[PDB]
Amino acid sequence: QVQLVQSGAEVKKPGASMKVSCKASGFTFTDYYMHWVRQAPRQGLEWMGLINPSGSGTAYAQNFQGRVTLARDTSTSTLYMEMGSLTSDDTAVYYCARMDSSGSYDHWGQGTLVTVSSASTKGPSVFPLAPSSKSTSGGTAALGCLVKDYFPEPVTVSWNSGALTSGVHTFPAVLQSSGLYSLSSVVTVPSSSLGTQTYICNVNHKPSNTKVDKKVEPKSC
Amino acid sequence: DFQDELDEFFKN
Amino acid sequence: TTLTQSPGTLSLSPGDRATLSCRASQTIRISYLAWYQQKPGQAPRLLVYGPSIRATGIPDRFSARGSGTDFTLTISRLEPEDFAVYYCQHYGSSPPRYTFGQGTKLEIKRTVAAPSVFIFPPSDEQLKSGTASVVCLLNNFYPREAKVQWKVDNALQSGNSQESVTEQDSTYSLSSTLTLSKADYEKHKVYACEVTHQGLSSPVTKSFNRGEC
Ligand SMILES: [Cl-]
Ligand SMILES: [Mg+2]
Ligand SMILES: [Mg+2]
Ligand SMILES: [Mg+2]
Ligand SMILES: [Mg+2]
Ligand SMILES: [Mg+2]
Ligand SMILES: [Mg+2]
Ligand SMILES: [Mg+2]
Ligand SMILES: [Mg+2]
Ligand SMILES: [Mg+2]
Repeated sequence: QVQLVQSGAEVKKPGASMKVSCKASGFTFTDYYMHWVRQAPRQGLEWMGLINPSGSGTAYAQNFQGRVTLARDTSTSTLYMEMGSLTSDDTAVYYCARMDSSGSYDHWGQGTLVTVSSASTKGPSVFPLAPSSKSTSGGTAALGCLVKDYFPEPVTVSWNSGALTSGVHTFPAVLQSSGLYSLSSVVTVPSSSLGTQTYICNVNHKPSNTKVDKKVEPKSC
Repeated sequence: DFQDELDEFFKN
Repeated sequence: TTLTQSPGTLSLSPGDRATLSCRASQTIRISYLAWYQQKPGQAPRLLVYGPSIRATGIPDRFSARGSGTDFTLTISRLEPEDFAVYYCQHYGSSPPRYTFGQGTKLEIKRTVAAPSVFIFPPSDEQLKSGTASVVCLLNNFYPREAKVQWKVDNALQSGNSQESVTEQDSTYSLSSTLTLSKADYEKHKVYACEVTHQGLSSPVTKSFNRGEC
């Protein structure tokens, strides 16, 4: 029942500054060193800095000295990190972590996605991945939706309003040249299901306030 | 232990 | 001090004994080394730190050991939930510094599975917008390594494709999207992805003809 509740996802233009927060509950906040760690897409953990329990003392990773500020608010039990001169390389999930007395991080926040891009918020276009003989291999067929040209992450994709989970696989988004994300959400189905079962991918993109649904029907090829 | 080490660093 | 983990990917079966290695650039003390587990889409979780001190509630199958520059995390009997990425972490107090290894993926070992190679021609809704994405889909293959070569009128096509690989049945799927302007799309006829994988004795090519097959 340690809670480290981080501020919500942020989108930033390059050269901007960001301030991320982590609200502690369930423990005596002022007894713990707090740390910030970031993780860029499909990369590893990287330490950024720590702040002592009083808020008087900080230490930053050498790669972030000058561009990162750590603060904590004893009154609100809230850890803050501010980071400046953002570049797209700072696109990452930022984690607060509570340090155990041993020096290891025993409890982590849920993380804060910070996306740094010159791209502007944009809803996805959702294109059917139309199943056919070309997406059919002996009893198994694949269909899907191409959820394309959105920004920022994330999108949420369901099939048939959640009723369809079997065979569903939404791929990790790829960042395109355009600075926009695209993903493919695929359903492996019985070939017998083509043309008898209805397949609708439901796409919610909260950052752009967009919802898309795409019925996916077979092509004849 | 390590918390006390950081305490000692920051006191200095 | 930097930490380097090995192997980058460890492939084992549930119930196996896993040993993950963390190599420090210089001698460090085990008491200042911690091990974390991270599943996709989750925050890391501390497993073990120091001389095999397990974090609160970490089962006894997790242990750690080592000295000098050589440290190991051992999972004596892999559970399905143990297949994840593992990070070592080193810390020092003067000055305060933390560093992580680059992570070791613990993957489910399984038999080589050739991908089913599916191809999706551009939708008319996309073509209406002035763009054509052709999607090559490699389904349920193993191991992860795969090569997709796009071909346009049997020329090697590059520069405008990206792929996404899923996480680990225990197989992988990979989508490769070739994205063209409609104009470029209409300048050629045959669109194909040629796929290379350990389970394929020869490259598999899936193709269509624009407007047809
Ligand atoms: Cl050391
Ligand atoms: Mg903020
Ligand atoms: Mg204290
Ligand atoms: Mg705890
Ligand atoms: Mg597009
Ligand atoms: Mg996503
Ligand atoms: Mg909705
Ligand atoms: Mg809907
Ligand atoms: Mg002293
Ligand atoms: Mg997946």
